Amino acid sequence: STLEVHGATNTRRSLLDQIFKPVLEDTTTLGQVLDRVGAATKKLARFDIFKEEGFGVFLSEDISIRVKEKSRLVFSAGTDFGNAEGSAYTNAVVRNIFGGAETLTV
Amino acid sequence: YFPLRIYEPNELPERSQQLTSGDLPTLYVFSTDSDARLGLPSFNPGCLKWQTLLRLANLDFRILPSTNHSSPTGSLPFLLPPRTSPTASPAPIPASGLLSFARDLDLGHLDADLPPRAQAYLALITHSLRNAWLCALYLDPTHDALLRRLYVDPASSSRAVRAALLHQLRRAAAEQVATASSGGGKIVSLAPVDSADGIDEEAVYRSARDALDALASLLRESETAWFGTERPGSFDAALFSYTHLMVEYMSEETESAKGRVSLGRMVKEAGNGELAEHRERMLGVAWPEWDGYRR
Amino acid sequence: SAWSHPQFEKAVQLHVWGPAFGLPSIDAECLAAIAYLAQTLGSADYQLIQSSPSAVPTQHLPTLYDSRTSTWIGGFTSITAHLHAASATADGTAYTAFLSAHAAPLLALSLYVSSANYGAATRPAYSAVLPLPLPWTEPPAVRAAMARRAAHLGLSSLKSRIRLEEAAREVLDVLAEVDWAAGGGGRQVAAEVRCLAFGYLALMLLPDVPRPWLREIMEGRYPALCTFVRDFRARVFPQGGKLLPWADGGAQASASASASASAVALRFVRAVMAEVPLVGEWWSRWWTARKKREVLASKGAKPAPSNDLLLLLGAGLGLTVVGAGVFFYRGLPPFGEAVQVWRKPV
Amino acid sequence: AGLGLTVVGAGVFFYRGLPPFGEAVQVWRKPV
Amino acid sequence: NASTGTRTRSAYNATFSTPINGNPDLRLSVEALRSATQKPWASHEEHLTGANLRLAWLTEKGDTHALAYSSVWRQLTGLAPTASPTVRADAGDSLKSSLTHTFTRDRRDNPMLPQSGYLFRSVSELAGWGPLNGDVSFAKTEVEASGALPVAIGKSGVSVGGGLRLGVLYPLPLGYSLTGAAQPSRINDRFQLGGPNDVRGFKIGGLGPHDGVDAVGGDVFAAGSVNALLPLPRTGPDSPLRLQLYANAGRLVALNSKGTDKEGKEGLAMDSAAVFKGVKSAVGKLTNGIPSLAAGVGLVYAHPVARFELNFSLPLVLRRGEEGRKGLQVGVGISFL
Repeated sequence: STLEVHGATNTRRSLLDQIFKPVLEDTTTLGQVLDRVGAATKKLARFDIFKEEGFGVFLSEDISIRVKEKSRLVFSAGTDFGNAEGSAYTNAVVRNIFGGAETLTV
Repeated sequence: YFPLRIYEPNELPERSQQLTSGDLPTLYVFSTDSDARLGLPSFNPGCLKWQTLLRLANLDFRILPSTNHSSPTGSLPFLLPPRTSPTASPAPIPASGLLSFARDLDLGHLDADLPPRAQAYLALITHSLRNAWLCALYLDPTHDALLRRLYVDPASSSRAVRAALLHQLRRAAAEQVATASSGGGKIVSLAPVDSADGIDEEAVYRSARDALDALASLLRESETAWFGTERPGSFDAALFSYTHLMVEYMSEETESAKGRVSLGRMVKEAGNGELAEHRERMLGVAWPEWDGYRR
Repeated sequence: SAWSHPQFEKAVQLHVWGPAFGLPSIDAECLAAIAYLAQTLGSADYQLIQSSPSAVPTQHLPTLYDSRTSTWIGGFTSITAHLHAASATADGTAYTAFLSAHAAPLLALSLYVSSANYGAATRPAYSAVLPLPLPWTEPPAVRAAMARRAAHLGLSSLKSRIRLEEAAREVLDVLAEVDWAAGGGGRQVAAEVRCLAFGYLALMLLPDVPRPWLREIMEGRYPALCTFVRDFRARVFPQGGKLLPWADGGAQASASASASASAVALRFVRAVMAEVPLVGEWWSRWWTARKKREVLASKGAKPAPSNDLLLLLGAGLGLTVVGAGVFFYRGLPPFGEAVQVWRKPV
Repeated sequence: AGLGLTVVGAGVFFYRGLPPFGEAVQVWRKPV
Repeated sequence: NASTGTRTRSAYNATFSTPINGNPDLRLSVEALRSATQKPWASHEEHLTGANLRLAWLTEKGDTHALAYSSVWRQLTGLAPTASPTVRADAGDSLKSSLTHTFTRDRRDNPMLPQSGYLFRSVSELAGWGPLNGDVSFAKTEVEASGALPVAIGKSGVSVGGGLRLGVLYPLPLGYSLTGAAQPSRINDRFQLGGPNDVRGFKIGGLGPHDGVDAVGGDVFAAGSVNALLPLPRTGPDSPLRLQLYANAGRLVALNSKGTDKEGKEGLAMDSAAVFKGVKSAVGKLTNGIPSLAAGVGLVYAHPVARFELNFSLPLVLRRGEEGRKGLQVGVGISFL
């Protein structure tokens, strides 16, 4: 019927559009509807936009997906184990710039 | 059970005895000490409307200057009932409850659902004339002395604070004229147009002139000296609260060297002068014993 | 000096937004201006350049440009002031002032405040009429403005639907008795006000609006306004409004004279500069002052020469902040030595 | 000046960013 | 930039300080503060955005001095609830250019748990008068004494305590005179008395003239205390945790005129004789009648940088509407009475 995506505050409309517009092309065969919603919300997780803790999906009457953005700036010191005894780094990430993009700095 | 003695409470200080003593309910308006003692009309239209309404309701009250921070709401014109015990007082009455507190004969003509046409004419008062007044006062270099000696001078008596008070007053008035699409509708970054650079003033002045002409033409068809009825109501008070102050504080005879005939002369000459006759007939129903108006 | 009136010395081209809803434009001020010009002049007098607030010196979109005197005129009321029993004009002014406020906050409740309608219907329609990097700067500014305007209604992105119905009815009951389009009925007003009424009502009831409460109210309780809007649109804008004399090749071909990559980069860079906190605040003030002086000069008056105190103040704040930061982080070369030797004199 | 302005501009553009690109609620519905 | 979970919302001071004449004790300071606190005992807020210039000179005997010149703004802009006609009358805008001098003579063996010491501290302040312009004009004085004394049983700490605090607020004219029309105090400058620090067993603002649920201050005040500070029972001179057994007191009067009916009009202008009679009568009222009382047992924990009490007190004598407290009297801070 009608589906919504609550919490995707900084995600572009055309990206979620490319994902969730074919989901409405399933025109009660509830099984296939659930398979398509599952496939869509799974493909939505193969990006790195938002976390995996709260991928809620509510059915009523129709559909309502809840998501929570991950972050916009990440910093770290850490210590890498890339075949060496030890490496101190400063990894500064920008999780999302316009759509699903990124920008690191190590 | 636990306390042993009680001792006749602690007798509030001197300021809380010379100011909040009261005998009558007191209305806190933007006024001056020399005028508050005589009950003369305030110099702010948002408070003069309610002062006029309360005077028409035959309520016996007192007028004390205040400063917009001591209000149960944001804006000023609130009321405080008289003190019943020397250490406790009733709650304040905001601007919305003044007429509900006012209750002699019929307090029904002072609050009434206006006809649908009158709700269209009221926007002329609440937006057109209001933005005209705000632009002409807070953003006109001619009236710097008025703005200072009215709103800023009696506030702090310190130059480095009067400066900030003037700046915030001017910015807050610019943020309001730059919203009404009569004169300002400009779009800049995600922040309001808080300056006289986006409040283009010829449009505001022309809107005010047209509004005054329209209001005069509305008053002409009444046949009973008010806006359709027998005694002045909320519409008459709402229009008075602007026309009286425009005639008083903005009737500077300097016009020919600049053009743009001031607001007071526009009010005086609008139509056949029905607005001046109206404001002089209201001064004589609410203030029947006050002389010395018209500058 | 930025907070006072300015000091003075001792073939039209309408700029509008893009169609974006099945109507000649959006932003019912622009749509009313288009409907006014289309009924008054004739197809051989105006040009209807598609624009945006960054491409005009007035920074206000219903902007006309007279070509004989080269004067810029912004806003619908100023435009109709240009290009031009008493109860008729009285009611015209009354209803114009009642539409410009109490109807613009109602149209901005749908399409701008409800995040279900902004993004699904409005934001794409703004992005479809702007050069590519601009949909990231201007649509959010327009939404912020139309959300600040729709305040004082006590409503937000929030059974809490009887209140929206009451807020809409308190306006539509005032508009309902005007007899907006007929030769007989209630209170005839004027043409210039009927066009503004059409602008606002047509932008109210026509769009798609996933949550169309306003369209429901208007079609359920006020059939006179729906009929007026439908007939006015069919009479003035037949076939979507493609017969209106836009620039050379229609709507999208109008944003070509002032949409080179250079000008668009300038617009984007200014709109993003106006967002750095302090430098951006003062830059916006200086730029608006400059543009107002430009519009005034084009009008025919002689403004005060210039006062760069605003840009000087913004640059001073920025340079002082960065200078203090650097001077207190890096500092000055050391004031002492590793070894310092004293010895008694003889 | 280009080095300085570009450094500070990239820093600000990547720290504060641009106004959000999406909404709290986004609604799809099938056409008929 | 210090916020606070309850009262304070902001802070920014920047405190630039240098030694003077190559002397490490004599310092100089130039601070620029901008804070916005909250005063729920008298329901408002206060916005200070001034700057002061201080000259602290620590003396070789262990004493300390200070001389500061402060200029603030002091806006009162938080009257959201039903508060009082008083807190509305002092609606808020001021300057208070002032000049203050503190004098600390510390001799206590432990700053957070005195046992065998002594302490005298005096603060005086002269706000706008003569060269000091501004809106307020007063000469506020505050004196503090202390004490601590063990008597008998190594060193088992009995440490009979002590305490005393006075204060006076005297409104002066506004220029180069000791005689003239002086305006009465505001809610900004008057004293507060009571709470987990000043007088235990009372609400954070109590013991004063009250305009309802709202604690308006007073001019002339006087406090006191007695302690026992017994050690942990049967255990000896152990860790900072000690027992406490205290009495208390408290008085906070406000200055009325009530003696000269010649004024009449212009109530906010008292001539010098009227102010003198008012302060005399205020002190006289502070004399007669048993002031106030409290008593309880506490759990003092002398942390190195603080003090923690967790008391339990029961108010014995009050005035009408002084908002005493009886439940568990949590206390924490640096200066306790």
